[PDB]
Amino acid sequence: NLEDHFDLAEYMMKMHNPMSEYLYWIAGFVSGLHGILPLLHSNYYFSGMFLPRDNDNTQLCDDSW
Amino acid sequence: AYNGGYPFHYVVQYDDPNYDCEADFEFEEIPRDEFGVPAHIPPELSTQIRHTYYVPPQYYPFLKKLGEDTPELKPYTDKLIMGDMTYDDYEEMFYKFAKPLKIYRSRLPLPYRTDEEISQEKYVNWCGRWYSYRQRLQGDYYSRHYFRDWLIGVMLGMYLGNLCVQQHRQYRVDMKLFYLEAPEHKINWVKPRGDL
Amino acid sequence: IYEGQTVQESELIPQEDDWVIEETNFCLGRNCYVRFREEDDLARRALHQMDSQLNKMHTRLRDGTVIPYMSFHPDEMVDRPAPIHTFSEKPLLKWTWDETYEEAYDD
Amino acid sequence: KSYYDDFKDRLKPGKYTQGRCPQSEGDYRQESKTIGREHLNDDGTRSKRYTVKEADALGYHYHPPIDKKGQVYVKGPNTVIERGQTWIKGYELPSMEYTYGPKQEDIPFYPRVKLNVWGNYNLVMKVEFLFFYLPTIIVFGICIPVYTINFAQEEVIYTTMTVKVTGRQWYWVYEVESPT
Amino acid sequence: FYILVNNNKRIGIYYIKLSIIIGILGIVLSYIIRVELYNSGNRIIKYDNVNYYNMVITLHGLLMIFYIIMPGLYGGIPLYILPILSVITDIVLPRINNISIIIVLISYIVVINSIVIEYNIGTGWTLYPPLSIIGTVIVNMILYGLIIIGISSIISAINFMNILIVIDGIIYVYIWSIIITSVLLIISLPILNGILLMILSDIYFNSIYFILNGDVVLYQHLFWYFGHPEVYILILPAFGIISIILSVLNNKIIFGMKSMILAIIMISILGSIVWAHHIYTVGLELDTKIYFNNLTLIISIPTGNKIYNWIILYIGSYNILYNGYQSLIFSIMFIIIFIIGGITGIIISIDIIDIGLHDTYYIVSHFHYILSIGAVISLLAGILLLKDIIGYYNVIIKINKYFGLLLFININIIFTPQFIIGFNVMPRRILEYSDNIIVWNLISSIGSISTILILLSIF
Amino acid sequence: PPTRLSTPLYSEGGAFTVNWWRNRYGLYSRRQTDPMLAEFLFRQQVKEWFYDVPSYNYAALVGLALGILVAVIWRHFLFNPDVYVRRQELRKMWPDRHRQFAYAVPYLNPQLKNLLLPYKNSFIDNEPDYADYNPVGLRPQRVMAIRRIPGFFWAIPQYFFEDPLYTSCSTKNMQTIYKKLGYSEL
Amino acid sequence: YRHWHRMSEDDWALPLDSMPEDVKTLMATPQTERGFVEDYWYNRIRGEATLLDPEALPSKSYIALARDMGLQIVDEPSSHMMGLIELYEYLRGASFVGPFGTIENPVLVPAVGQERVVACTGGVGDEEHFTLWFRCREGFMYRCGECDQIFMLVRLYYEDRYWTQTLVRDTFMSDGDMFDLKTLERVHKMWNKDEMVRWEVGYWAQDYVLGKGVLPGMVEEHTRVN
Ligand SMILES: CCCCCCCCCCCCCCCCCC(=O)OC[C@H](COP(=O)([O-])OCC(O)COP(=O)([O-])OC[C@@H](COC(=O)CCCCCCCCCCCCCCCCC)OC(=O)CCCCCCCCCCCCCCCCC)OC(=O)CCCCCCCCCCCCCCCCC
Ligand SMILES: CCCCCCCCCCCCCCCCCC(=O)OC[C@H](COP(=O)([O-])OCC(O)COP(=O)([O-])OC[C@@H](COC(=O)CCCCCCCCCCCCCCCCC)OC(=O)CCCCCCCCCCCCCCCCC)OC(=O)CCCCCCCCCCCCCCCCC
Ligand SMILES: CCCCCCCCCCCCCCCCCC(=O)OC[C@H](COP(=O)([O-])OCC(O)COP(=O)([O-])OC[C@@H](COC(=O)CCCCCCCCCCCCCCCCC)OC(=O)CCCCCCCCCCCCCCCCC)OC(=O)CCCCCCCCCCCCCCCCC
Ligand code: HEA
Ligand code: HEA
Ligand SMILES: CCCCCCCC/C=C/CCCCCCCC(=O)OC[C@H](COP(=O)(O)OCCN)OC(=O)CCCCCCC/C=C/CCCCCCCC
Ligand SMILES: CCCCCCCC/C=C\CCCCCCCC(=O)OC[C@H](COP(=O)(O)OCCN)OC(=O)CCCCCCC/C=C/CCCCCCCC
Ligand SMILES: CCCCCCCC/C=C\CCCCCCCC(=O)OC[C@H](COP(=O)(O)OCCN)OC(=O)CCCCCCC/C=C/CCCCCCCC
Ligand SMILES: CCCCCCCC/C=C\CCCCCCCC(=O)O[C@H](COC(=O)CCCCCCC/C=C/CCCCCCCC)COP(=O)(O)OCCN
Ligand SMILES: [O-][O-]
Ligand SMILES: [Cu+2]
Ligand SMILES: [K+]
Ligand SMILES: [Zn+2]
Repeated sequence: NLEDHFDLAEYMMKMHNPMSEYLYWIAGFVSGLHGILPLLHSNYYFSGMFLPRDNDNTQLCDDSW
Repeated sequence: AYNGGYPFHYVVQYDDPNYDCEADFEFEEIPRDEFGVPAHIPPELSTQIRHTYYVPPQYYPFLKKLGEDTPELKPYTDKLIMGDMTYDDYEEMFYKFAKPLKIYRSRLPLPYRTDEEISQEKYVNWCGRWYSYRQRLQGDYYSRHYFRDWLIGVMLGMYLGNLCVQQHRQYRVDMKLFYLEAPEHKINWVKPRGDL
Repeated sequence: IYEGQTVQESELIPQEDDWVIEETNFCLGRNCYVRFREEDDLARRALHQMDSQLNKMHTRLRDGTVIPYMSFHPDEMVDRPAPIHTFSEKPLLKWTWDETYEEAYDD
Repeated sequence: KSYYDDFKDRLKPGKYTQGRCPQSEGDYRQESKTIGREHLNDDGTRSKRYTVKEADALGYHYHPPIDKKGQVYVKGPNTVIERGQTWIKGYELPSMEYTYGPKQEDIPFYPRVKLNVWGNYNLVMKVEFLFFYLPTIIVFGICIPVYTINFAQEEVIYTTMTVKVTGRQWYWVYEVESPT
Repeated sequence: FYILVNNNKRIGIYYIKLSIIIGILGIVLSYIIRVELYNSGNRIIKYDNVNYYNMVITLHGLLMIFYIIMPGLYGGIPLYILPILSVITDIVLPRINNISIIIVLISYIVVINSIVIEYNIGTGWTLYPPLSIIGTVIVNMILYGLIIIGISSIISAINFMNILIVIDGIIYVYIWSIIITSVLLIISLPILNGILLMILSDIYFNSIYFILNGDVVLYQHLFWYFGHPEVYILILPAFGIISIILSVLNNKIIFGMKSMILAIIMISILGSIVWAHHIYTVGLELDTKIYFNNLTLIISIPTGNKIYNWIILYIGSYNILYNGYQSLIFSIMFIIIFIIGGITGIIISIDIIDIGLHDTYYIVSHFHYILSIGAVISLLAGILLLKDIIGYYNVIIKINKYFGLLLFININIIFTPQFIIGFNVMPRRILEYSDNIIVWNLISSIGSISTILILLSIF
Repeated sequence: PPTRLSTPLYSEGGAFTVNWWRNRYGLYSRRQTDPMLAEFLFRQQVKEWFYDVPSYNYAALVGLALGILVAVIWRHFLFNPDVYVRRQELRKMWPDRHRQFAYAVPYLNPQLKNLLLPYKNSFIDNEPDYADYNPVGLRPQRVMAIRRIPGFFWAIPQYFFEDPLYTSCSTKNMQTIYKKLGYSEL
Repeated sequence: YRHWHRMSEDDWALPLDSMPEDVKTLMATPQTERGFVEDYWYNRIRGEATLLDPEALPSKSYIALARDMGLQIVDEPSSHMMGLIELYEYLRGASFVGPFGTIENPVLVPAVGQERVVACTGGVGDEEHFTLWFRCREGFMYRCGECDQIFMLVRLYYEDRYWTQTLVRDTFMSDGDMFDLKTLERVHKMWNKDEMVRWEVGYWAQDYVLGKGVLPGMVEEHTRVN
């Protein structure tokens, strides 16, 4: 059939449902979260803070904020 | 000369009409070959024995007719009539009269070209030759030009490289004077800190 | 190394004094993204795509012969985008030699 | 000139985002009921039944195409007989304006030219030779310095003092000979 | 269907799609590093959570090599065009091709799941024992991923080697690059599997290979015996792509085709016997060091021939053709970038120079110029060349001079300072550093944040 | 390279020749299905690979690299004291391995080390002969070279007698300076 | 051809169990209406009936003899079609090497469809250039842009069908006088008598003509257990 000639015919003929693209981008977004979420979780687990304040592990001036 | 001499397909004969090599599990029947040689006569002996094809004599007039209409075929037909045709003789006859198929270019439809276009064939060939002539000459011209230009990069690289040679040259001179003359070099100066 | 086809002097002699190299344009034309019609369904858009293939185009010379789209590699010979089944008939790589046999000729 | 204005009419701006109305207004997920379109959805995409649930490669809707005589329909060429010869007229693709849109006029001229090839075999062979051995000479120039510096590292020296260093997680331990 | 498809061209797309998805996690991990290295003192990682940083660098290295670049260059483009470059219709082993991509995905899911569930610790992408064998279960999970990835790599290598049987045309330079890469995998992978099993034995079976009286340096030999062929397995497919792009986009026959083919073959032979330049600082014998140093320099000879052959492909091309296409720019950029990376490789091949530059950011910059710029740009260039054949759209990358210029400027900002930092000196795999290295680290960090912003412009 | 199959190809006798290559080239080939086609494909490969001038350069390189590779492997087994293949010495404690110790000193003094060590002064600027003297005698006493290493060492003069500061930076002069202060013995 | 596998047992002969049971209609079916199995047995029954009648062979012309055995007399049209079929089959797994193509003698590129991918490698020796691939479509005389070699596409097409061995036979072979079942019976009695069956195809064929299971031993021959 003519519809079956091209692989991924709907996408190549520009008729595909946009949800397919959204899932691909969402999948990539979820992959990225695997680096950020465990960072926050691990920081809180060992320190009790999600993120440090810059240079908070060093001596700071009295007025430092 | 293939498969160690074992043919892929060959005929086997059995003396008992109701014999089945898959159903029966008896141990007395001896299978025969296509020529009828019993299996317990080894091939190195049976292949030496001369086997010839015997057709019923009623076929002789027909075999005679084939030889006369095609004289090149007569010697093989005579062997068959006289019972002197072996399998090899039959094979020689078979392949001797096999001919290849013929393709006729005059029967091929041609792509459409007008009469005026057909008269310009020499011109287009003439243009093609000049393109090749121009192509071949330009290759020599370009090869000389660009490979020569590469020398500029070599000279440019040598000059810029020589700048760092001079810097290194001056650096070694400076280092030789550090321990001898430089006031930056100090002795009896650093004292141990001690454990905190 | 390859340096073009060899040419003999006699092959360069023209049959007329006004012959000059033909000025035929080998720019296939102006193109862009293939623009489909909203009315065409999936099947008819496939036909539209198959009719926009640059590798099916050629330039017709003055003698009726055509110089086609050509590429160094066969990657440019399949329909764009590549279909599921590309080379149904095996592409033929034509070699040339000087050998000949009598059966091909007739006197 | 502006070539976009030539085919502006063909390009009518769209109404819905991504080309579909909300599924409530029109259910594009259902298979089309139009005769001859049972393999397509309403929006024109192939239906899951045709491609997945009842795919022919899995044994559904078995229908051998080849006929008894081992033949399949083949469309013949456009044949013409003229000047005592049977000719075939090739199919020319439609104008690129129809498929792409721009009007095929004022095309820049690009002449026929044969392949750009490097000539002068004798000169070219020397260049290839240099490409190989100029890097080789550089390598040879480095080799001798490399041997010398390696030998300097492993030279046997008349040391008079030993310091033992042990690496531990995560600190360094030093052992030295105490003077008598 | 979507998962059951055996079409090689579809599977090639899946390899490219999966590499991009995994690329995001790799980019995230890379972004975490440069943010932390912006200045001395903790910025986004607690001092009490330094273990996480070690995991970030370990995964960044592993994911980018085995899950991103290798599938992209050895699985994605080859599965799409290799059967087309050959006159054959489809890949020889269709079912094996399907399982290979599925295997890659499952191993990725195992790795990322281990981040979420296991305690986060790191030992580097090289997994040197004894540190690797005294760690927690996350190290066990990472080993399973590598072994599983090894299965996909070897079966894919078997698939490409079978093309020699069925190829109905000429073996083009690109086909040679894939074939020789397959040969390297076949000879190097089994050695890797053997040593990885020994790591598991110590971790999980109470083996004592990596305790006193057992030479830990034994691991380094077997690992790097696969390690260096791996870097050559990554780059060789990139060389094949560059050869096609330069010839096609310039309408020039590839010059010295046989010299190119022999150069690829020579590199593989040399690349299999020079692994110990990764082990200069361990204290090898004098004669051993001289041998590896001498043979390592020889690898430049065949690699140099390819560079020059590429240059003459671009020289003399017609001026009328537009030269601003992204694929052409990337191909040309590769020559400029690769030379930088290779030259720095020759500098660190001299073992006495390497004594100062081992385990420093000079080595980081060395392999980033080759991989993060060169290999990525080659993969980008190949995908761009095949845009019409592949048929993807909804991006502005084909003619985008801003993207090429900004990418080139900013990636150079990231990694040029790292050469300078190497002499300063800053060790690798380090979170904190002395205050006097901040300026150069700050400049590279500004480069990293800038590059990520540029990627958003393609859409 | 002939272009007609009628003209034979010259072949020598031995294990790597045209005849030897023809016999084995088509063993695994599905394309060489008849004499005419087989010869055409054979000559096509021979013309493309063996008549390519630049290809011979790579043949030289593989030979050199393999020759070095085999020699270094063989040398380690034959001469390296630390490499054991026989088991007599491994069945004894370290102090009793007299036969193995015989390899130590000769393996410590290869010819090339003696030749190239004196050229350390092409790299070190101050006290290039700091380690030349060793009274123990396991190695020869080193004497600094009189010329720079050939090649890329344009930074230093061609011969060290052209350098006005070379003698002042020698270990002997520095030892004189520091001894005069009582700073150190060396 | 080299790319074909081993000959099967069927490539030599078919089992008698494949003989159509309605022999009377089989011998009356026109050739264009006979399937592969029906055509095989029509030729074997009719061919062996004439060959097993020695007394009539010498008086039978080659045209009649060829017709009885089902062999097609060769003519320029049929020879042309068959020749191009074999060339197409050979090129499936063989190299494509031949003389340089010119306008007078274009390179012939057989194809079933309207298009086939071809590569030009130029002439011999120095004239050989890098492969230049192009799509050879019907109805155009293609000219290589580098060496000026001329290519042309030849289509194996005929009346909505592509050339095949069976198609050639049907188009050109003409059915002769209808086969007479009396000849089958006459030859059957010649070689099959008193439990000796030296003409077994005729023995089965005659049994089917008489119905099925009429001749001695045929009921036992047709009874099977599975
Ligand atoms: C490196 C980056 C930069 C790169 C730059 C360079 C790039 C150069 C270009 C490269 C191009 C390469 C070649 C491309 C070829 C494309 C071919 C193609 O399109 O094929 C057609 C193919 C399919 O089209 P089709 O043929 O129409 O398919 C029809 C379907 O088969 C059938 O239709 P259907 O509707 O029936 O579909 C079924 C559908 C059914 O759909 C639905 O039912 C959808 C329902 C809606 C769901 C939406 C998601 C909801 C999420 C909720 C999250 C909540 C979070 C709450 C948080 C709370 C916190 C407090 O789905 C399913 O049933 C299964 C879905 C499974 C997959 C999706 C998984 C998502 C992630 C899951 C994560 C799970 C995490 C768990 C972790 C737990 C750990 C313990 O297209 C796609 O799949 C989309 C591809 C899109 C990209 C195309 C290329 C464009 C160019 C590149 C753009 C840039 C991309 C950058 C990367 C992404 C960044 C983020
Ligand atoms: C002696 C003892 C005996 C004991 C007996 C005990 C027996 C025990 C049994 C054990 C075995 C159980 C399993 C049996 C499997 C059977 C297979 C079979 O025959 O299937 C036929 C069956 C045919 O289906 P059907 O019934 O005809 O209906 C199919 C549909 O009608 C339409 O057909 P379709 O095929 O087109 O539809 C399928 C597809 C259609 O939907 C789509 O494709 C959606 C459109 C695409 C959107 C873009 C996706 C992204 C781009 C991916 C590019 C690379 C793709 C590579 C190829 C696909 C790989 C899956 O949707 C899906 O199935 C999901 C697709 C998922 C794609 C994943 C791509 C990468 C995701 C990256 C995630 C990043 C975030 C990280 C965090 C999360 C990590 C998990 O196969 C399928 O189609 C379904 C397969 C479902 C099973 C998949 C299992 C996956 C497991 C993964 C590991 C999870 C472990 C860790 C969990 C962690 C969670 C966080
Ligand atoms: C004292 C001891 C003395 C011992 C004496 C021992 C004597 C032994 C005699 C051996 C004679 C061999 C005869 C057969 C020749 C080859 C013919 C052939 O293959 O027919 C095609 C045949 C297909 O038949 P076809 O239809 O005729 O093919 C048409 C073409 O495809 C269509 O292509 P085309 O027409 O366009 O082009 C034709 C040709 C185009 O190619 C050629 O003509 C290549 C010609 C040169 C080949 C090399 C010859 C040796 C050169 C001297 C080396 C000396 C080193 C000395 C070191 C000493 C150190 C101490 O194509 C091929 O050859 C395709 C196959 C190439 C496979 C290459 C695999 C990688 C190996 C490395 C490459 C060679 C580098 C040599 C050194 C380079 C630096 C100087 O191929 C196959 O059947 C494919 C099977 C694939 C199996 C793969 C899996 C095997 C297991 C792998 C294990 C790991 C291997 C590790 C390798 C490491 C490499 C670095
Ligand atoms: C694709 C990836 C890739 C590629 C191609 C290379 C190629 C090379 N690499 Fe690299 N390398 C890595 C990836 C790569 N490397 C990685 C990832 C590491 C670190 C691993 C880790 O520790 O985690 C590493 C580490 C590494 C080290 C240090 C190992 C250590 O101690 O930690 C060295 C040392 O010599 C080295 C050398 C080389 C050389 C000599 C080449 C050669 O192939 C380069 C040759 C190219 C040229 C020289 C330029 C082109 C030629 C010319 C312009 C003309 C000729 C030039 C001369 C004669 C100088 N590499
Ligand atoms: C392919 C491999 C790869 C790639 C792309 C990168 C990319 C980058 N890497 Fe690197 N890196 C490694 C492999 C890679 N890296 C390895 C192996 C190590 C050693 C690990 C160890 O220490 O053990 C390392 C180490 C490493 C360190 C040292 C960690 C430490 O020692 O503390 C740092 C620090 O900044 C760093 C930074 C970066 C940055 C900023 C980028 C990038 O941001 C540069 C610019 C790139 C982009 C902006 C993204 C472009 C898009 C893609 C790359 C995906 C494209 C996908 C397709 C085309 C399908 N990397
Ligand atoms: C305290 C200070 C906090 C400051 C926070 C500042 C945040 C700054 C963020 C800057 C980065 C922004 C990134 C934007 C990414 C855009 C991605 C994108 O375009 O996706 C495209 C993609 C595909 O779309 P099209 O290609 O158009 O498809 C149609 C057919 N072509 O779109 C989608 O898939 C849409 C959905 C994608 C997921 C986006 C949302 C993900 C979830 C985010 C959660 C954020 C939580 C924040 C909590 C904060 C609490 C304080
Ligand atoms: C301590 C454990 C260490 C890890 C152990 C992992 C398992 C062992 C290594 C992987 C096993 C598989 C190796 C590859 C086998 C050969 C593949 C190949 O090319 O064969 C082709 C041929 C199929 O060809 P088609 O695609 O059908 O072609 C059709 C057209 N003619 O392959 C097969 O038949 C393969 C059949 C089995 C599947 C093998 C591939 C998938 C991977 C299997 C992994 C098994 C894991 C077992 C782990 C156990 C650990 C104790
Ligand atoms: C690995 C250990 C395996 C033990 C096997 C025992 C069976 C022995 C027979 C088979 C193995 C071959 C070795 C036989 C050796 C016989 C003579 C002997 O005993 O030699 C011992 C001697 C050293 O022993 P020691 O005296 O203790 O050490 C002194 C200081 N190094 O051993 C050797 O030198 C020989 C060992 C190596 C033999 C193999 C060849 C070496 C060169 C390999 C080159 C590889 C590169 C490629 C070559 C290409 C060639 C075409
Ligand atoms: C039926 C088929 C059988 C095939 C079997 C194949 C076996 C080999 C497979 C590959 C593994 C090689 C063995 C591993 C060798 C490691 C040696 C090593 O690490 O030793 C170095 C020293 O080694 C060297 O000097 C380096 C030599 C390089 C050895 C390379 C061998 C393998 C090469 C394979 C390359 C691919 C094949 C090429 C074939 C020919 C190409 C033309 C360590 O030295 P030190 O730590 O200082 O200790 C010295 C004394 N204390
Ligand atoms: O590894 O270079
Ligand atoms: Cu390396
Ligand atoms: K920090
Ligand atoms: Zn040509």
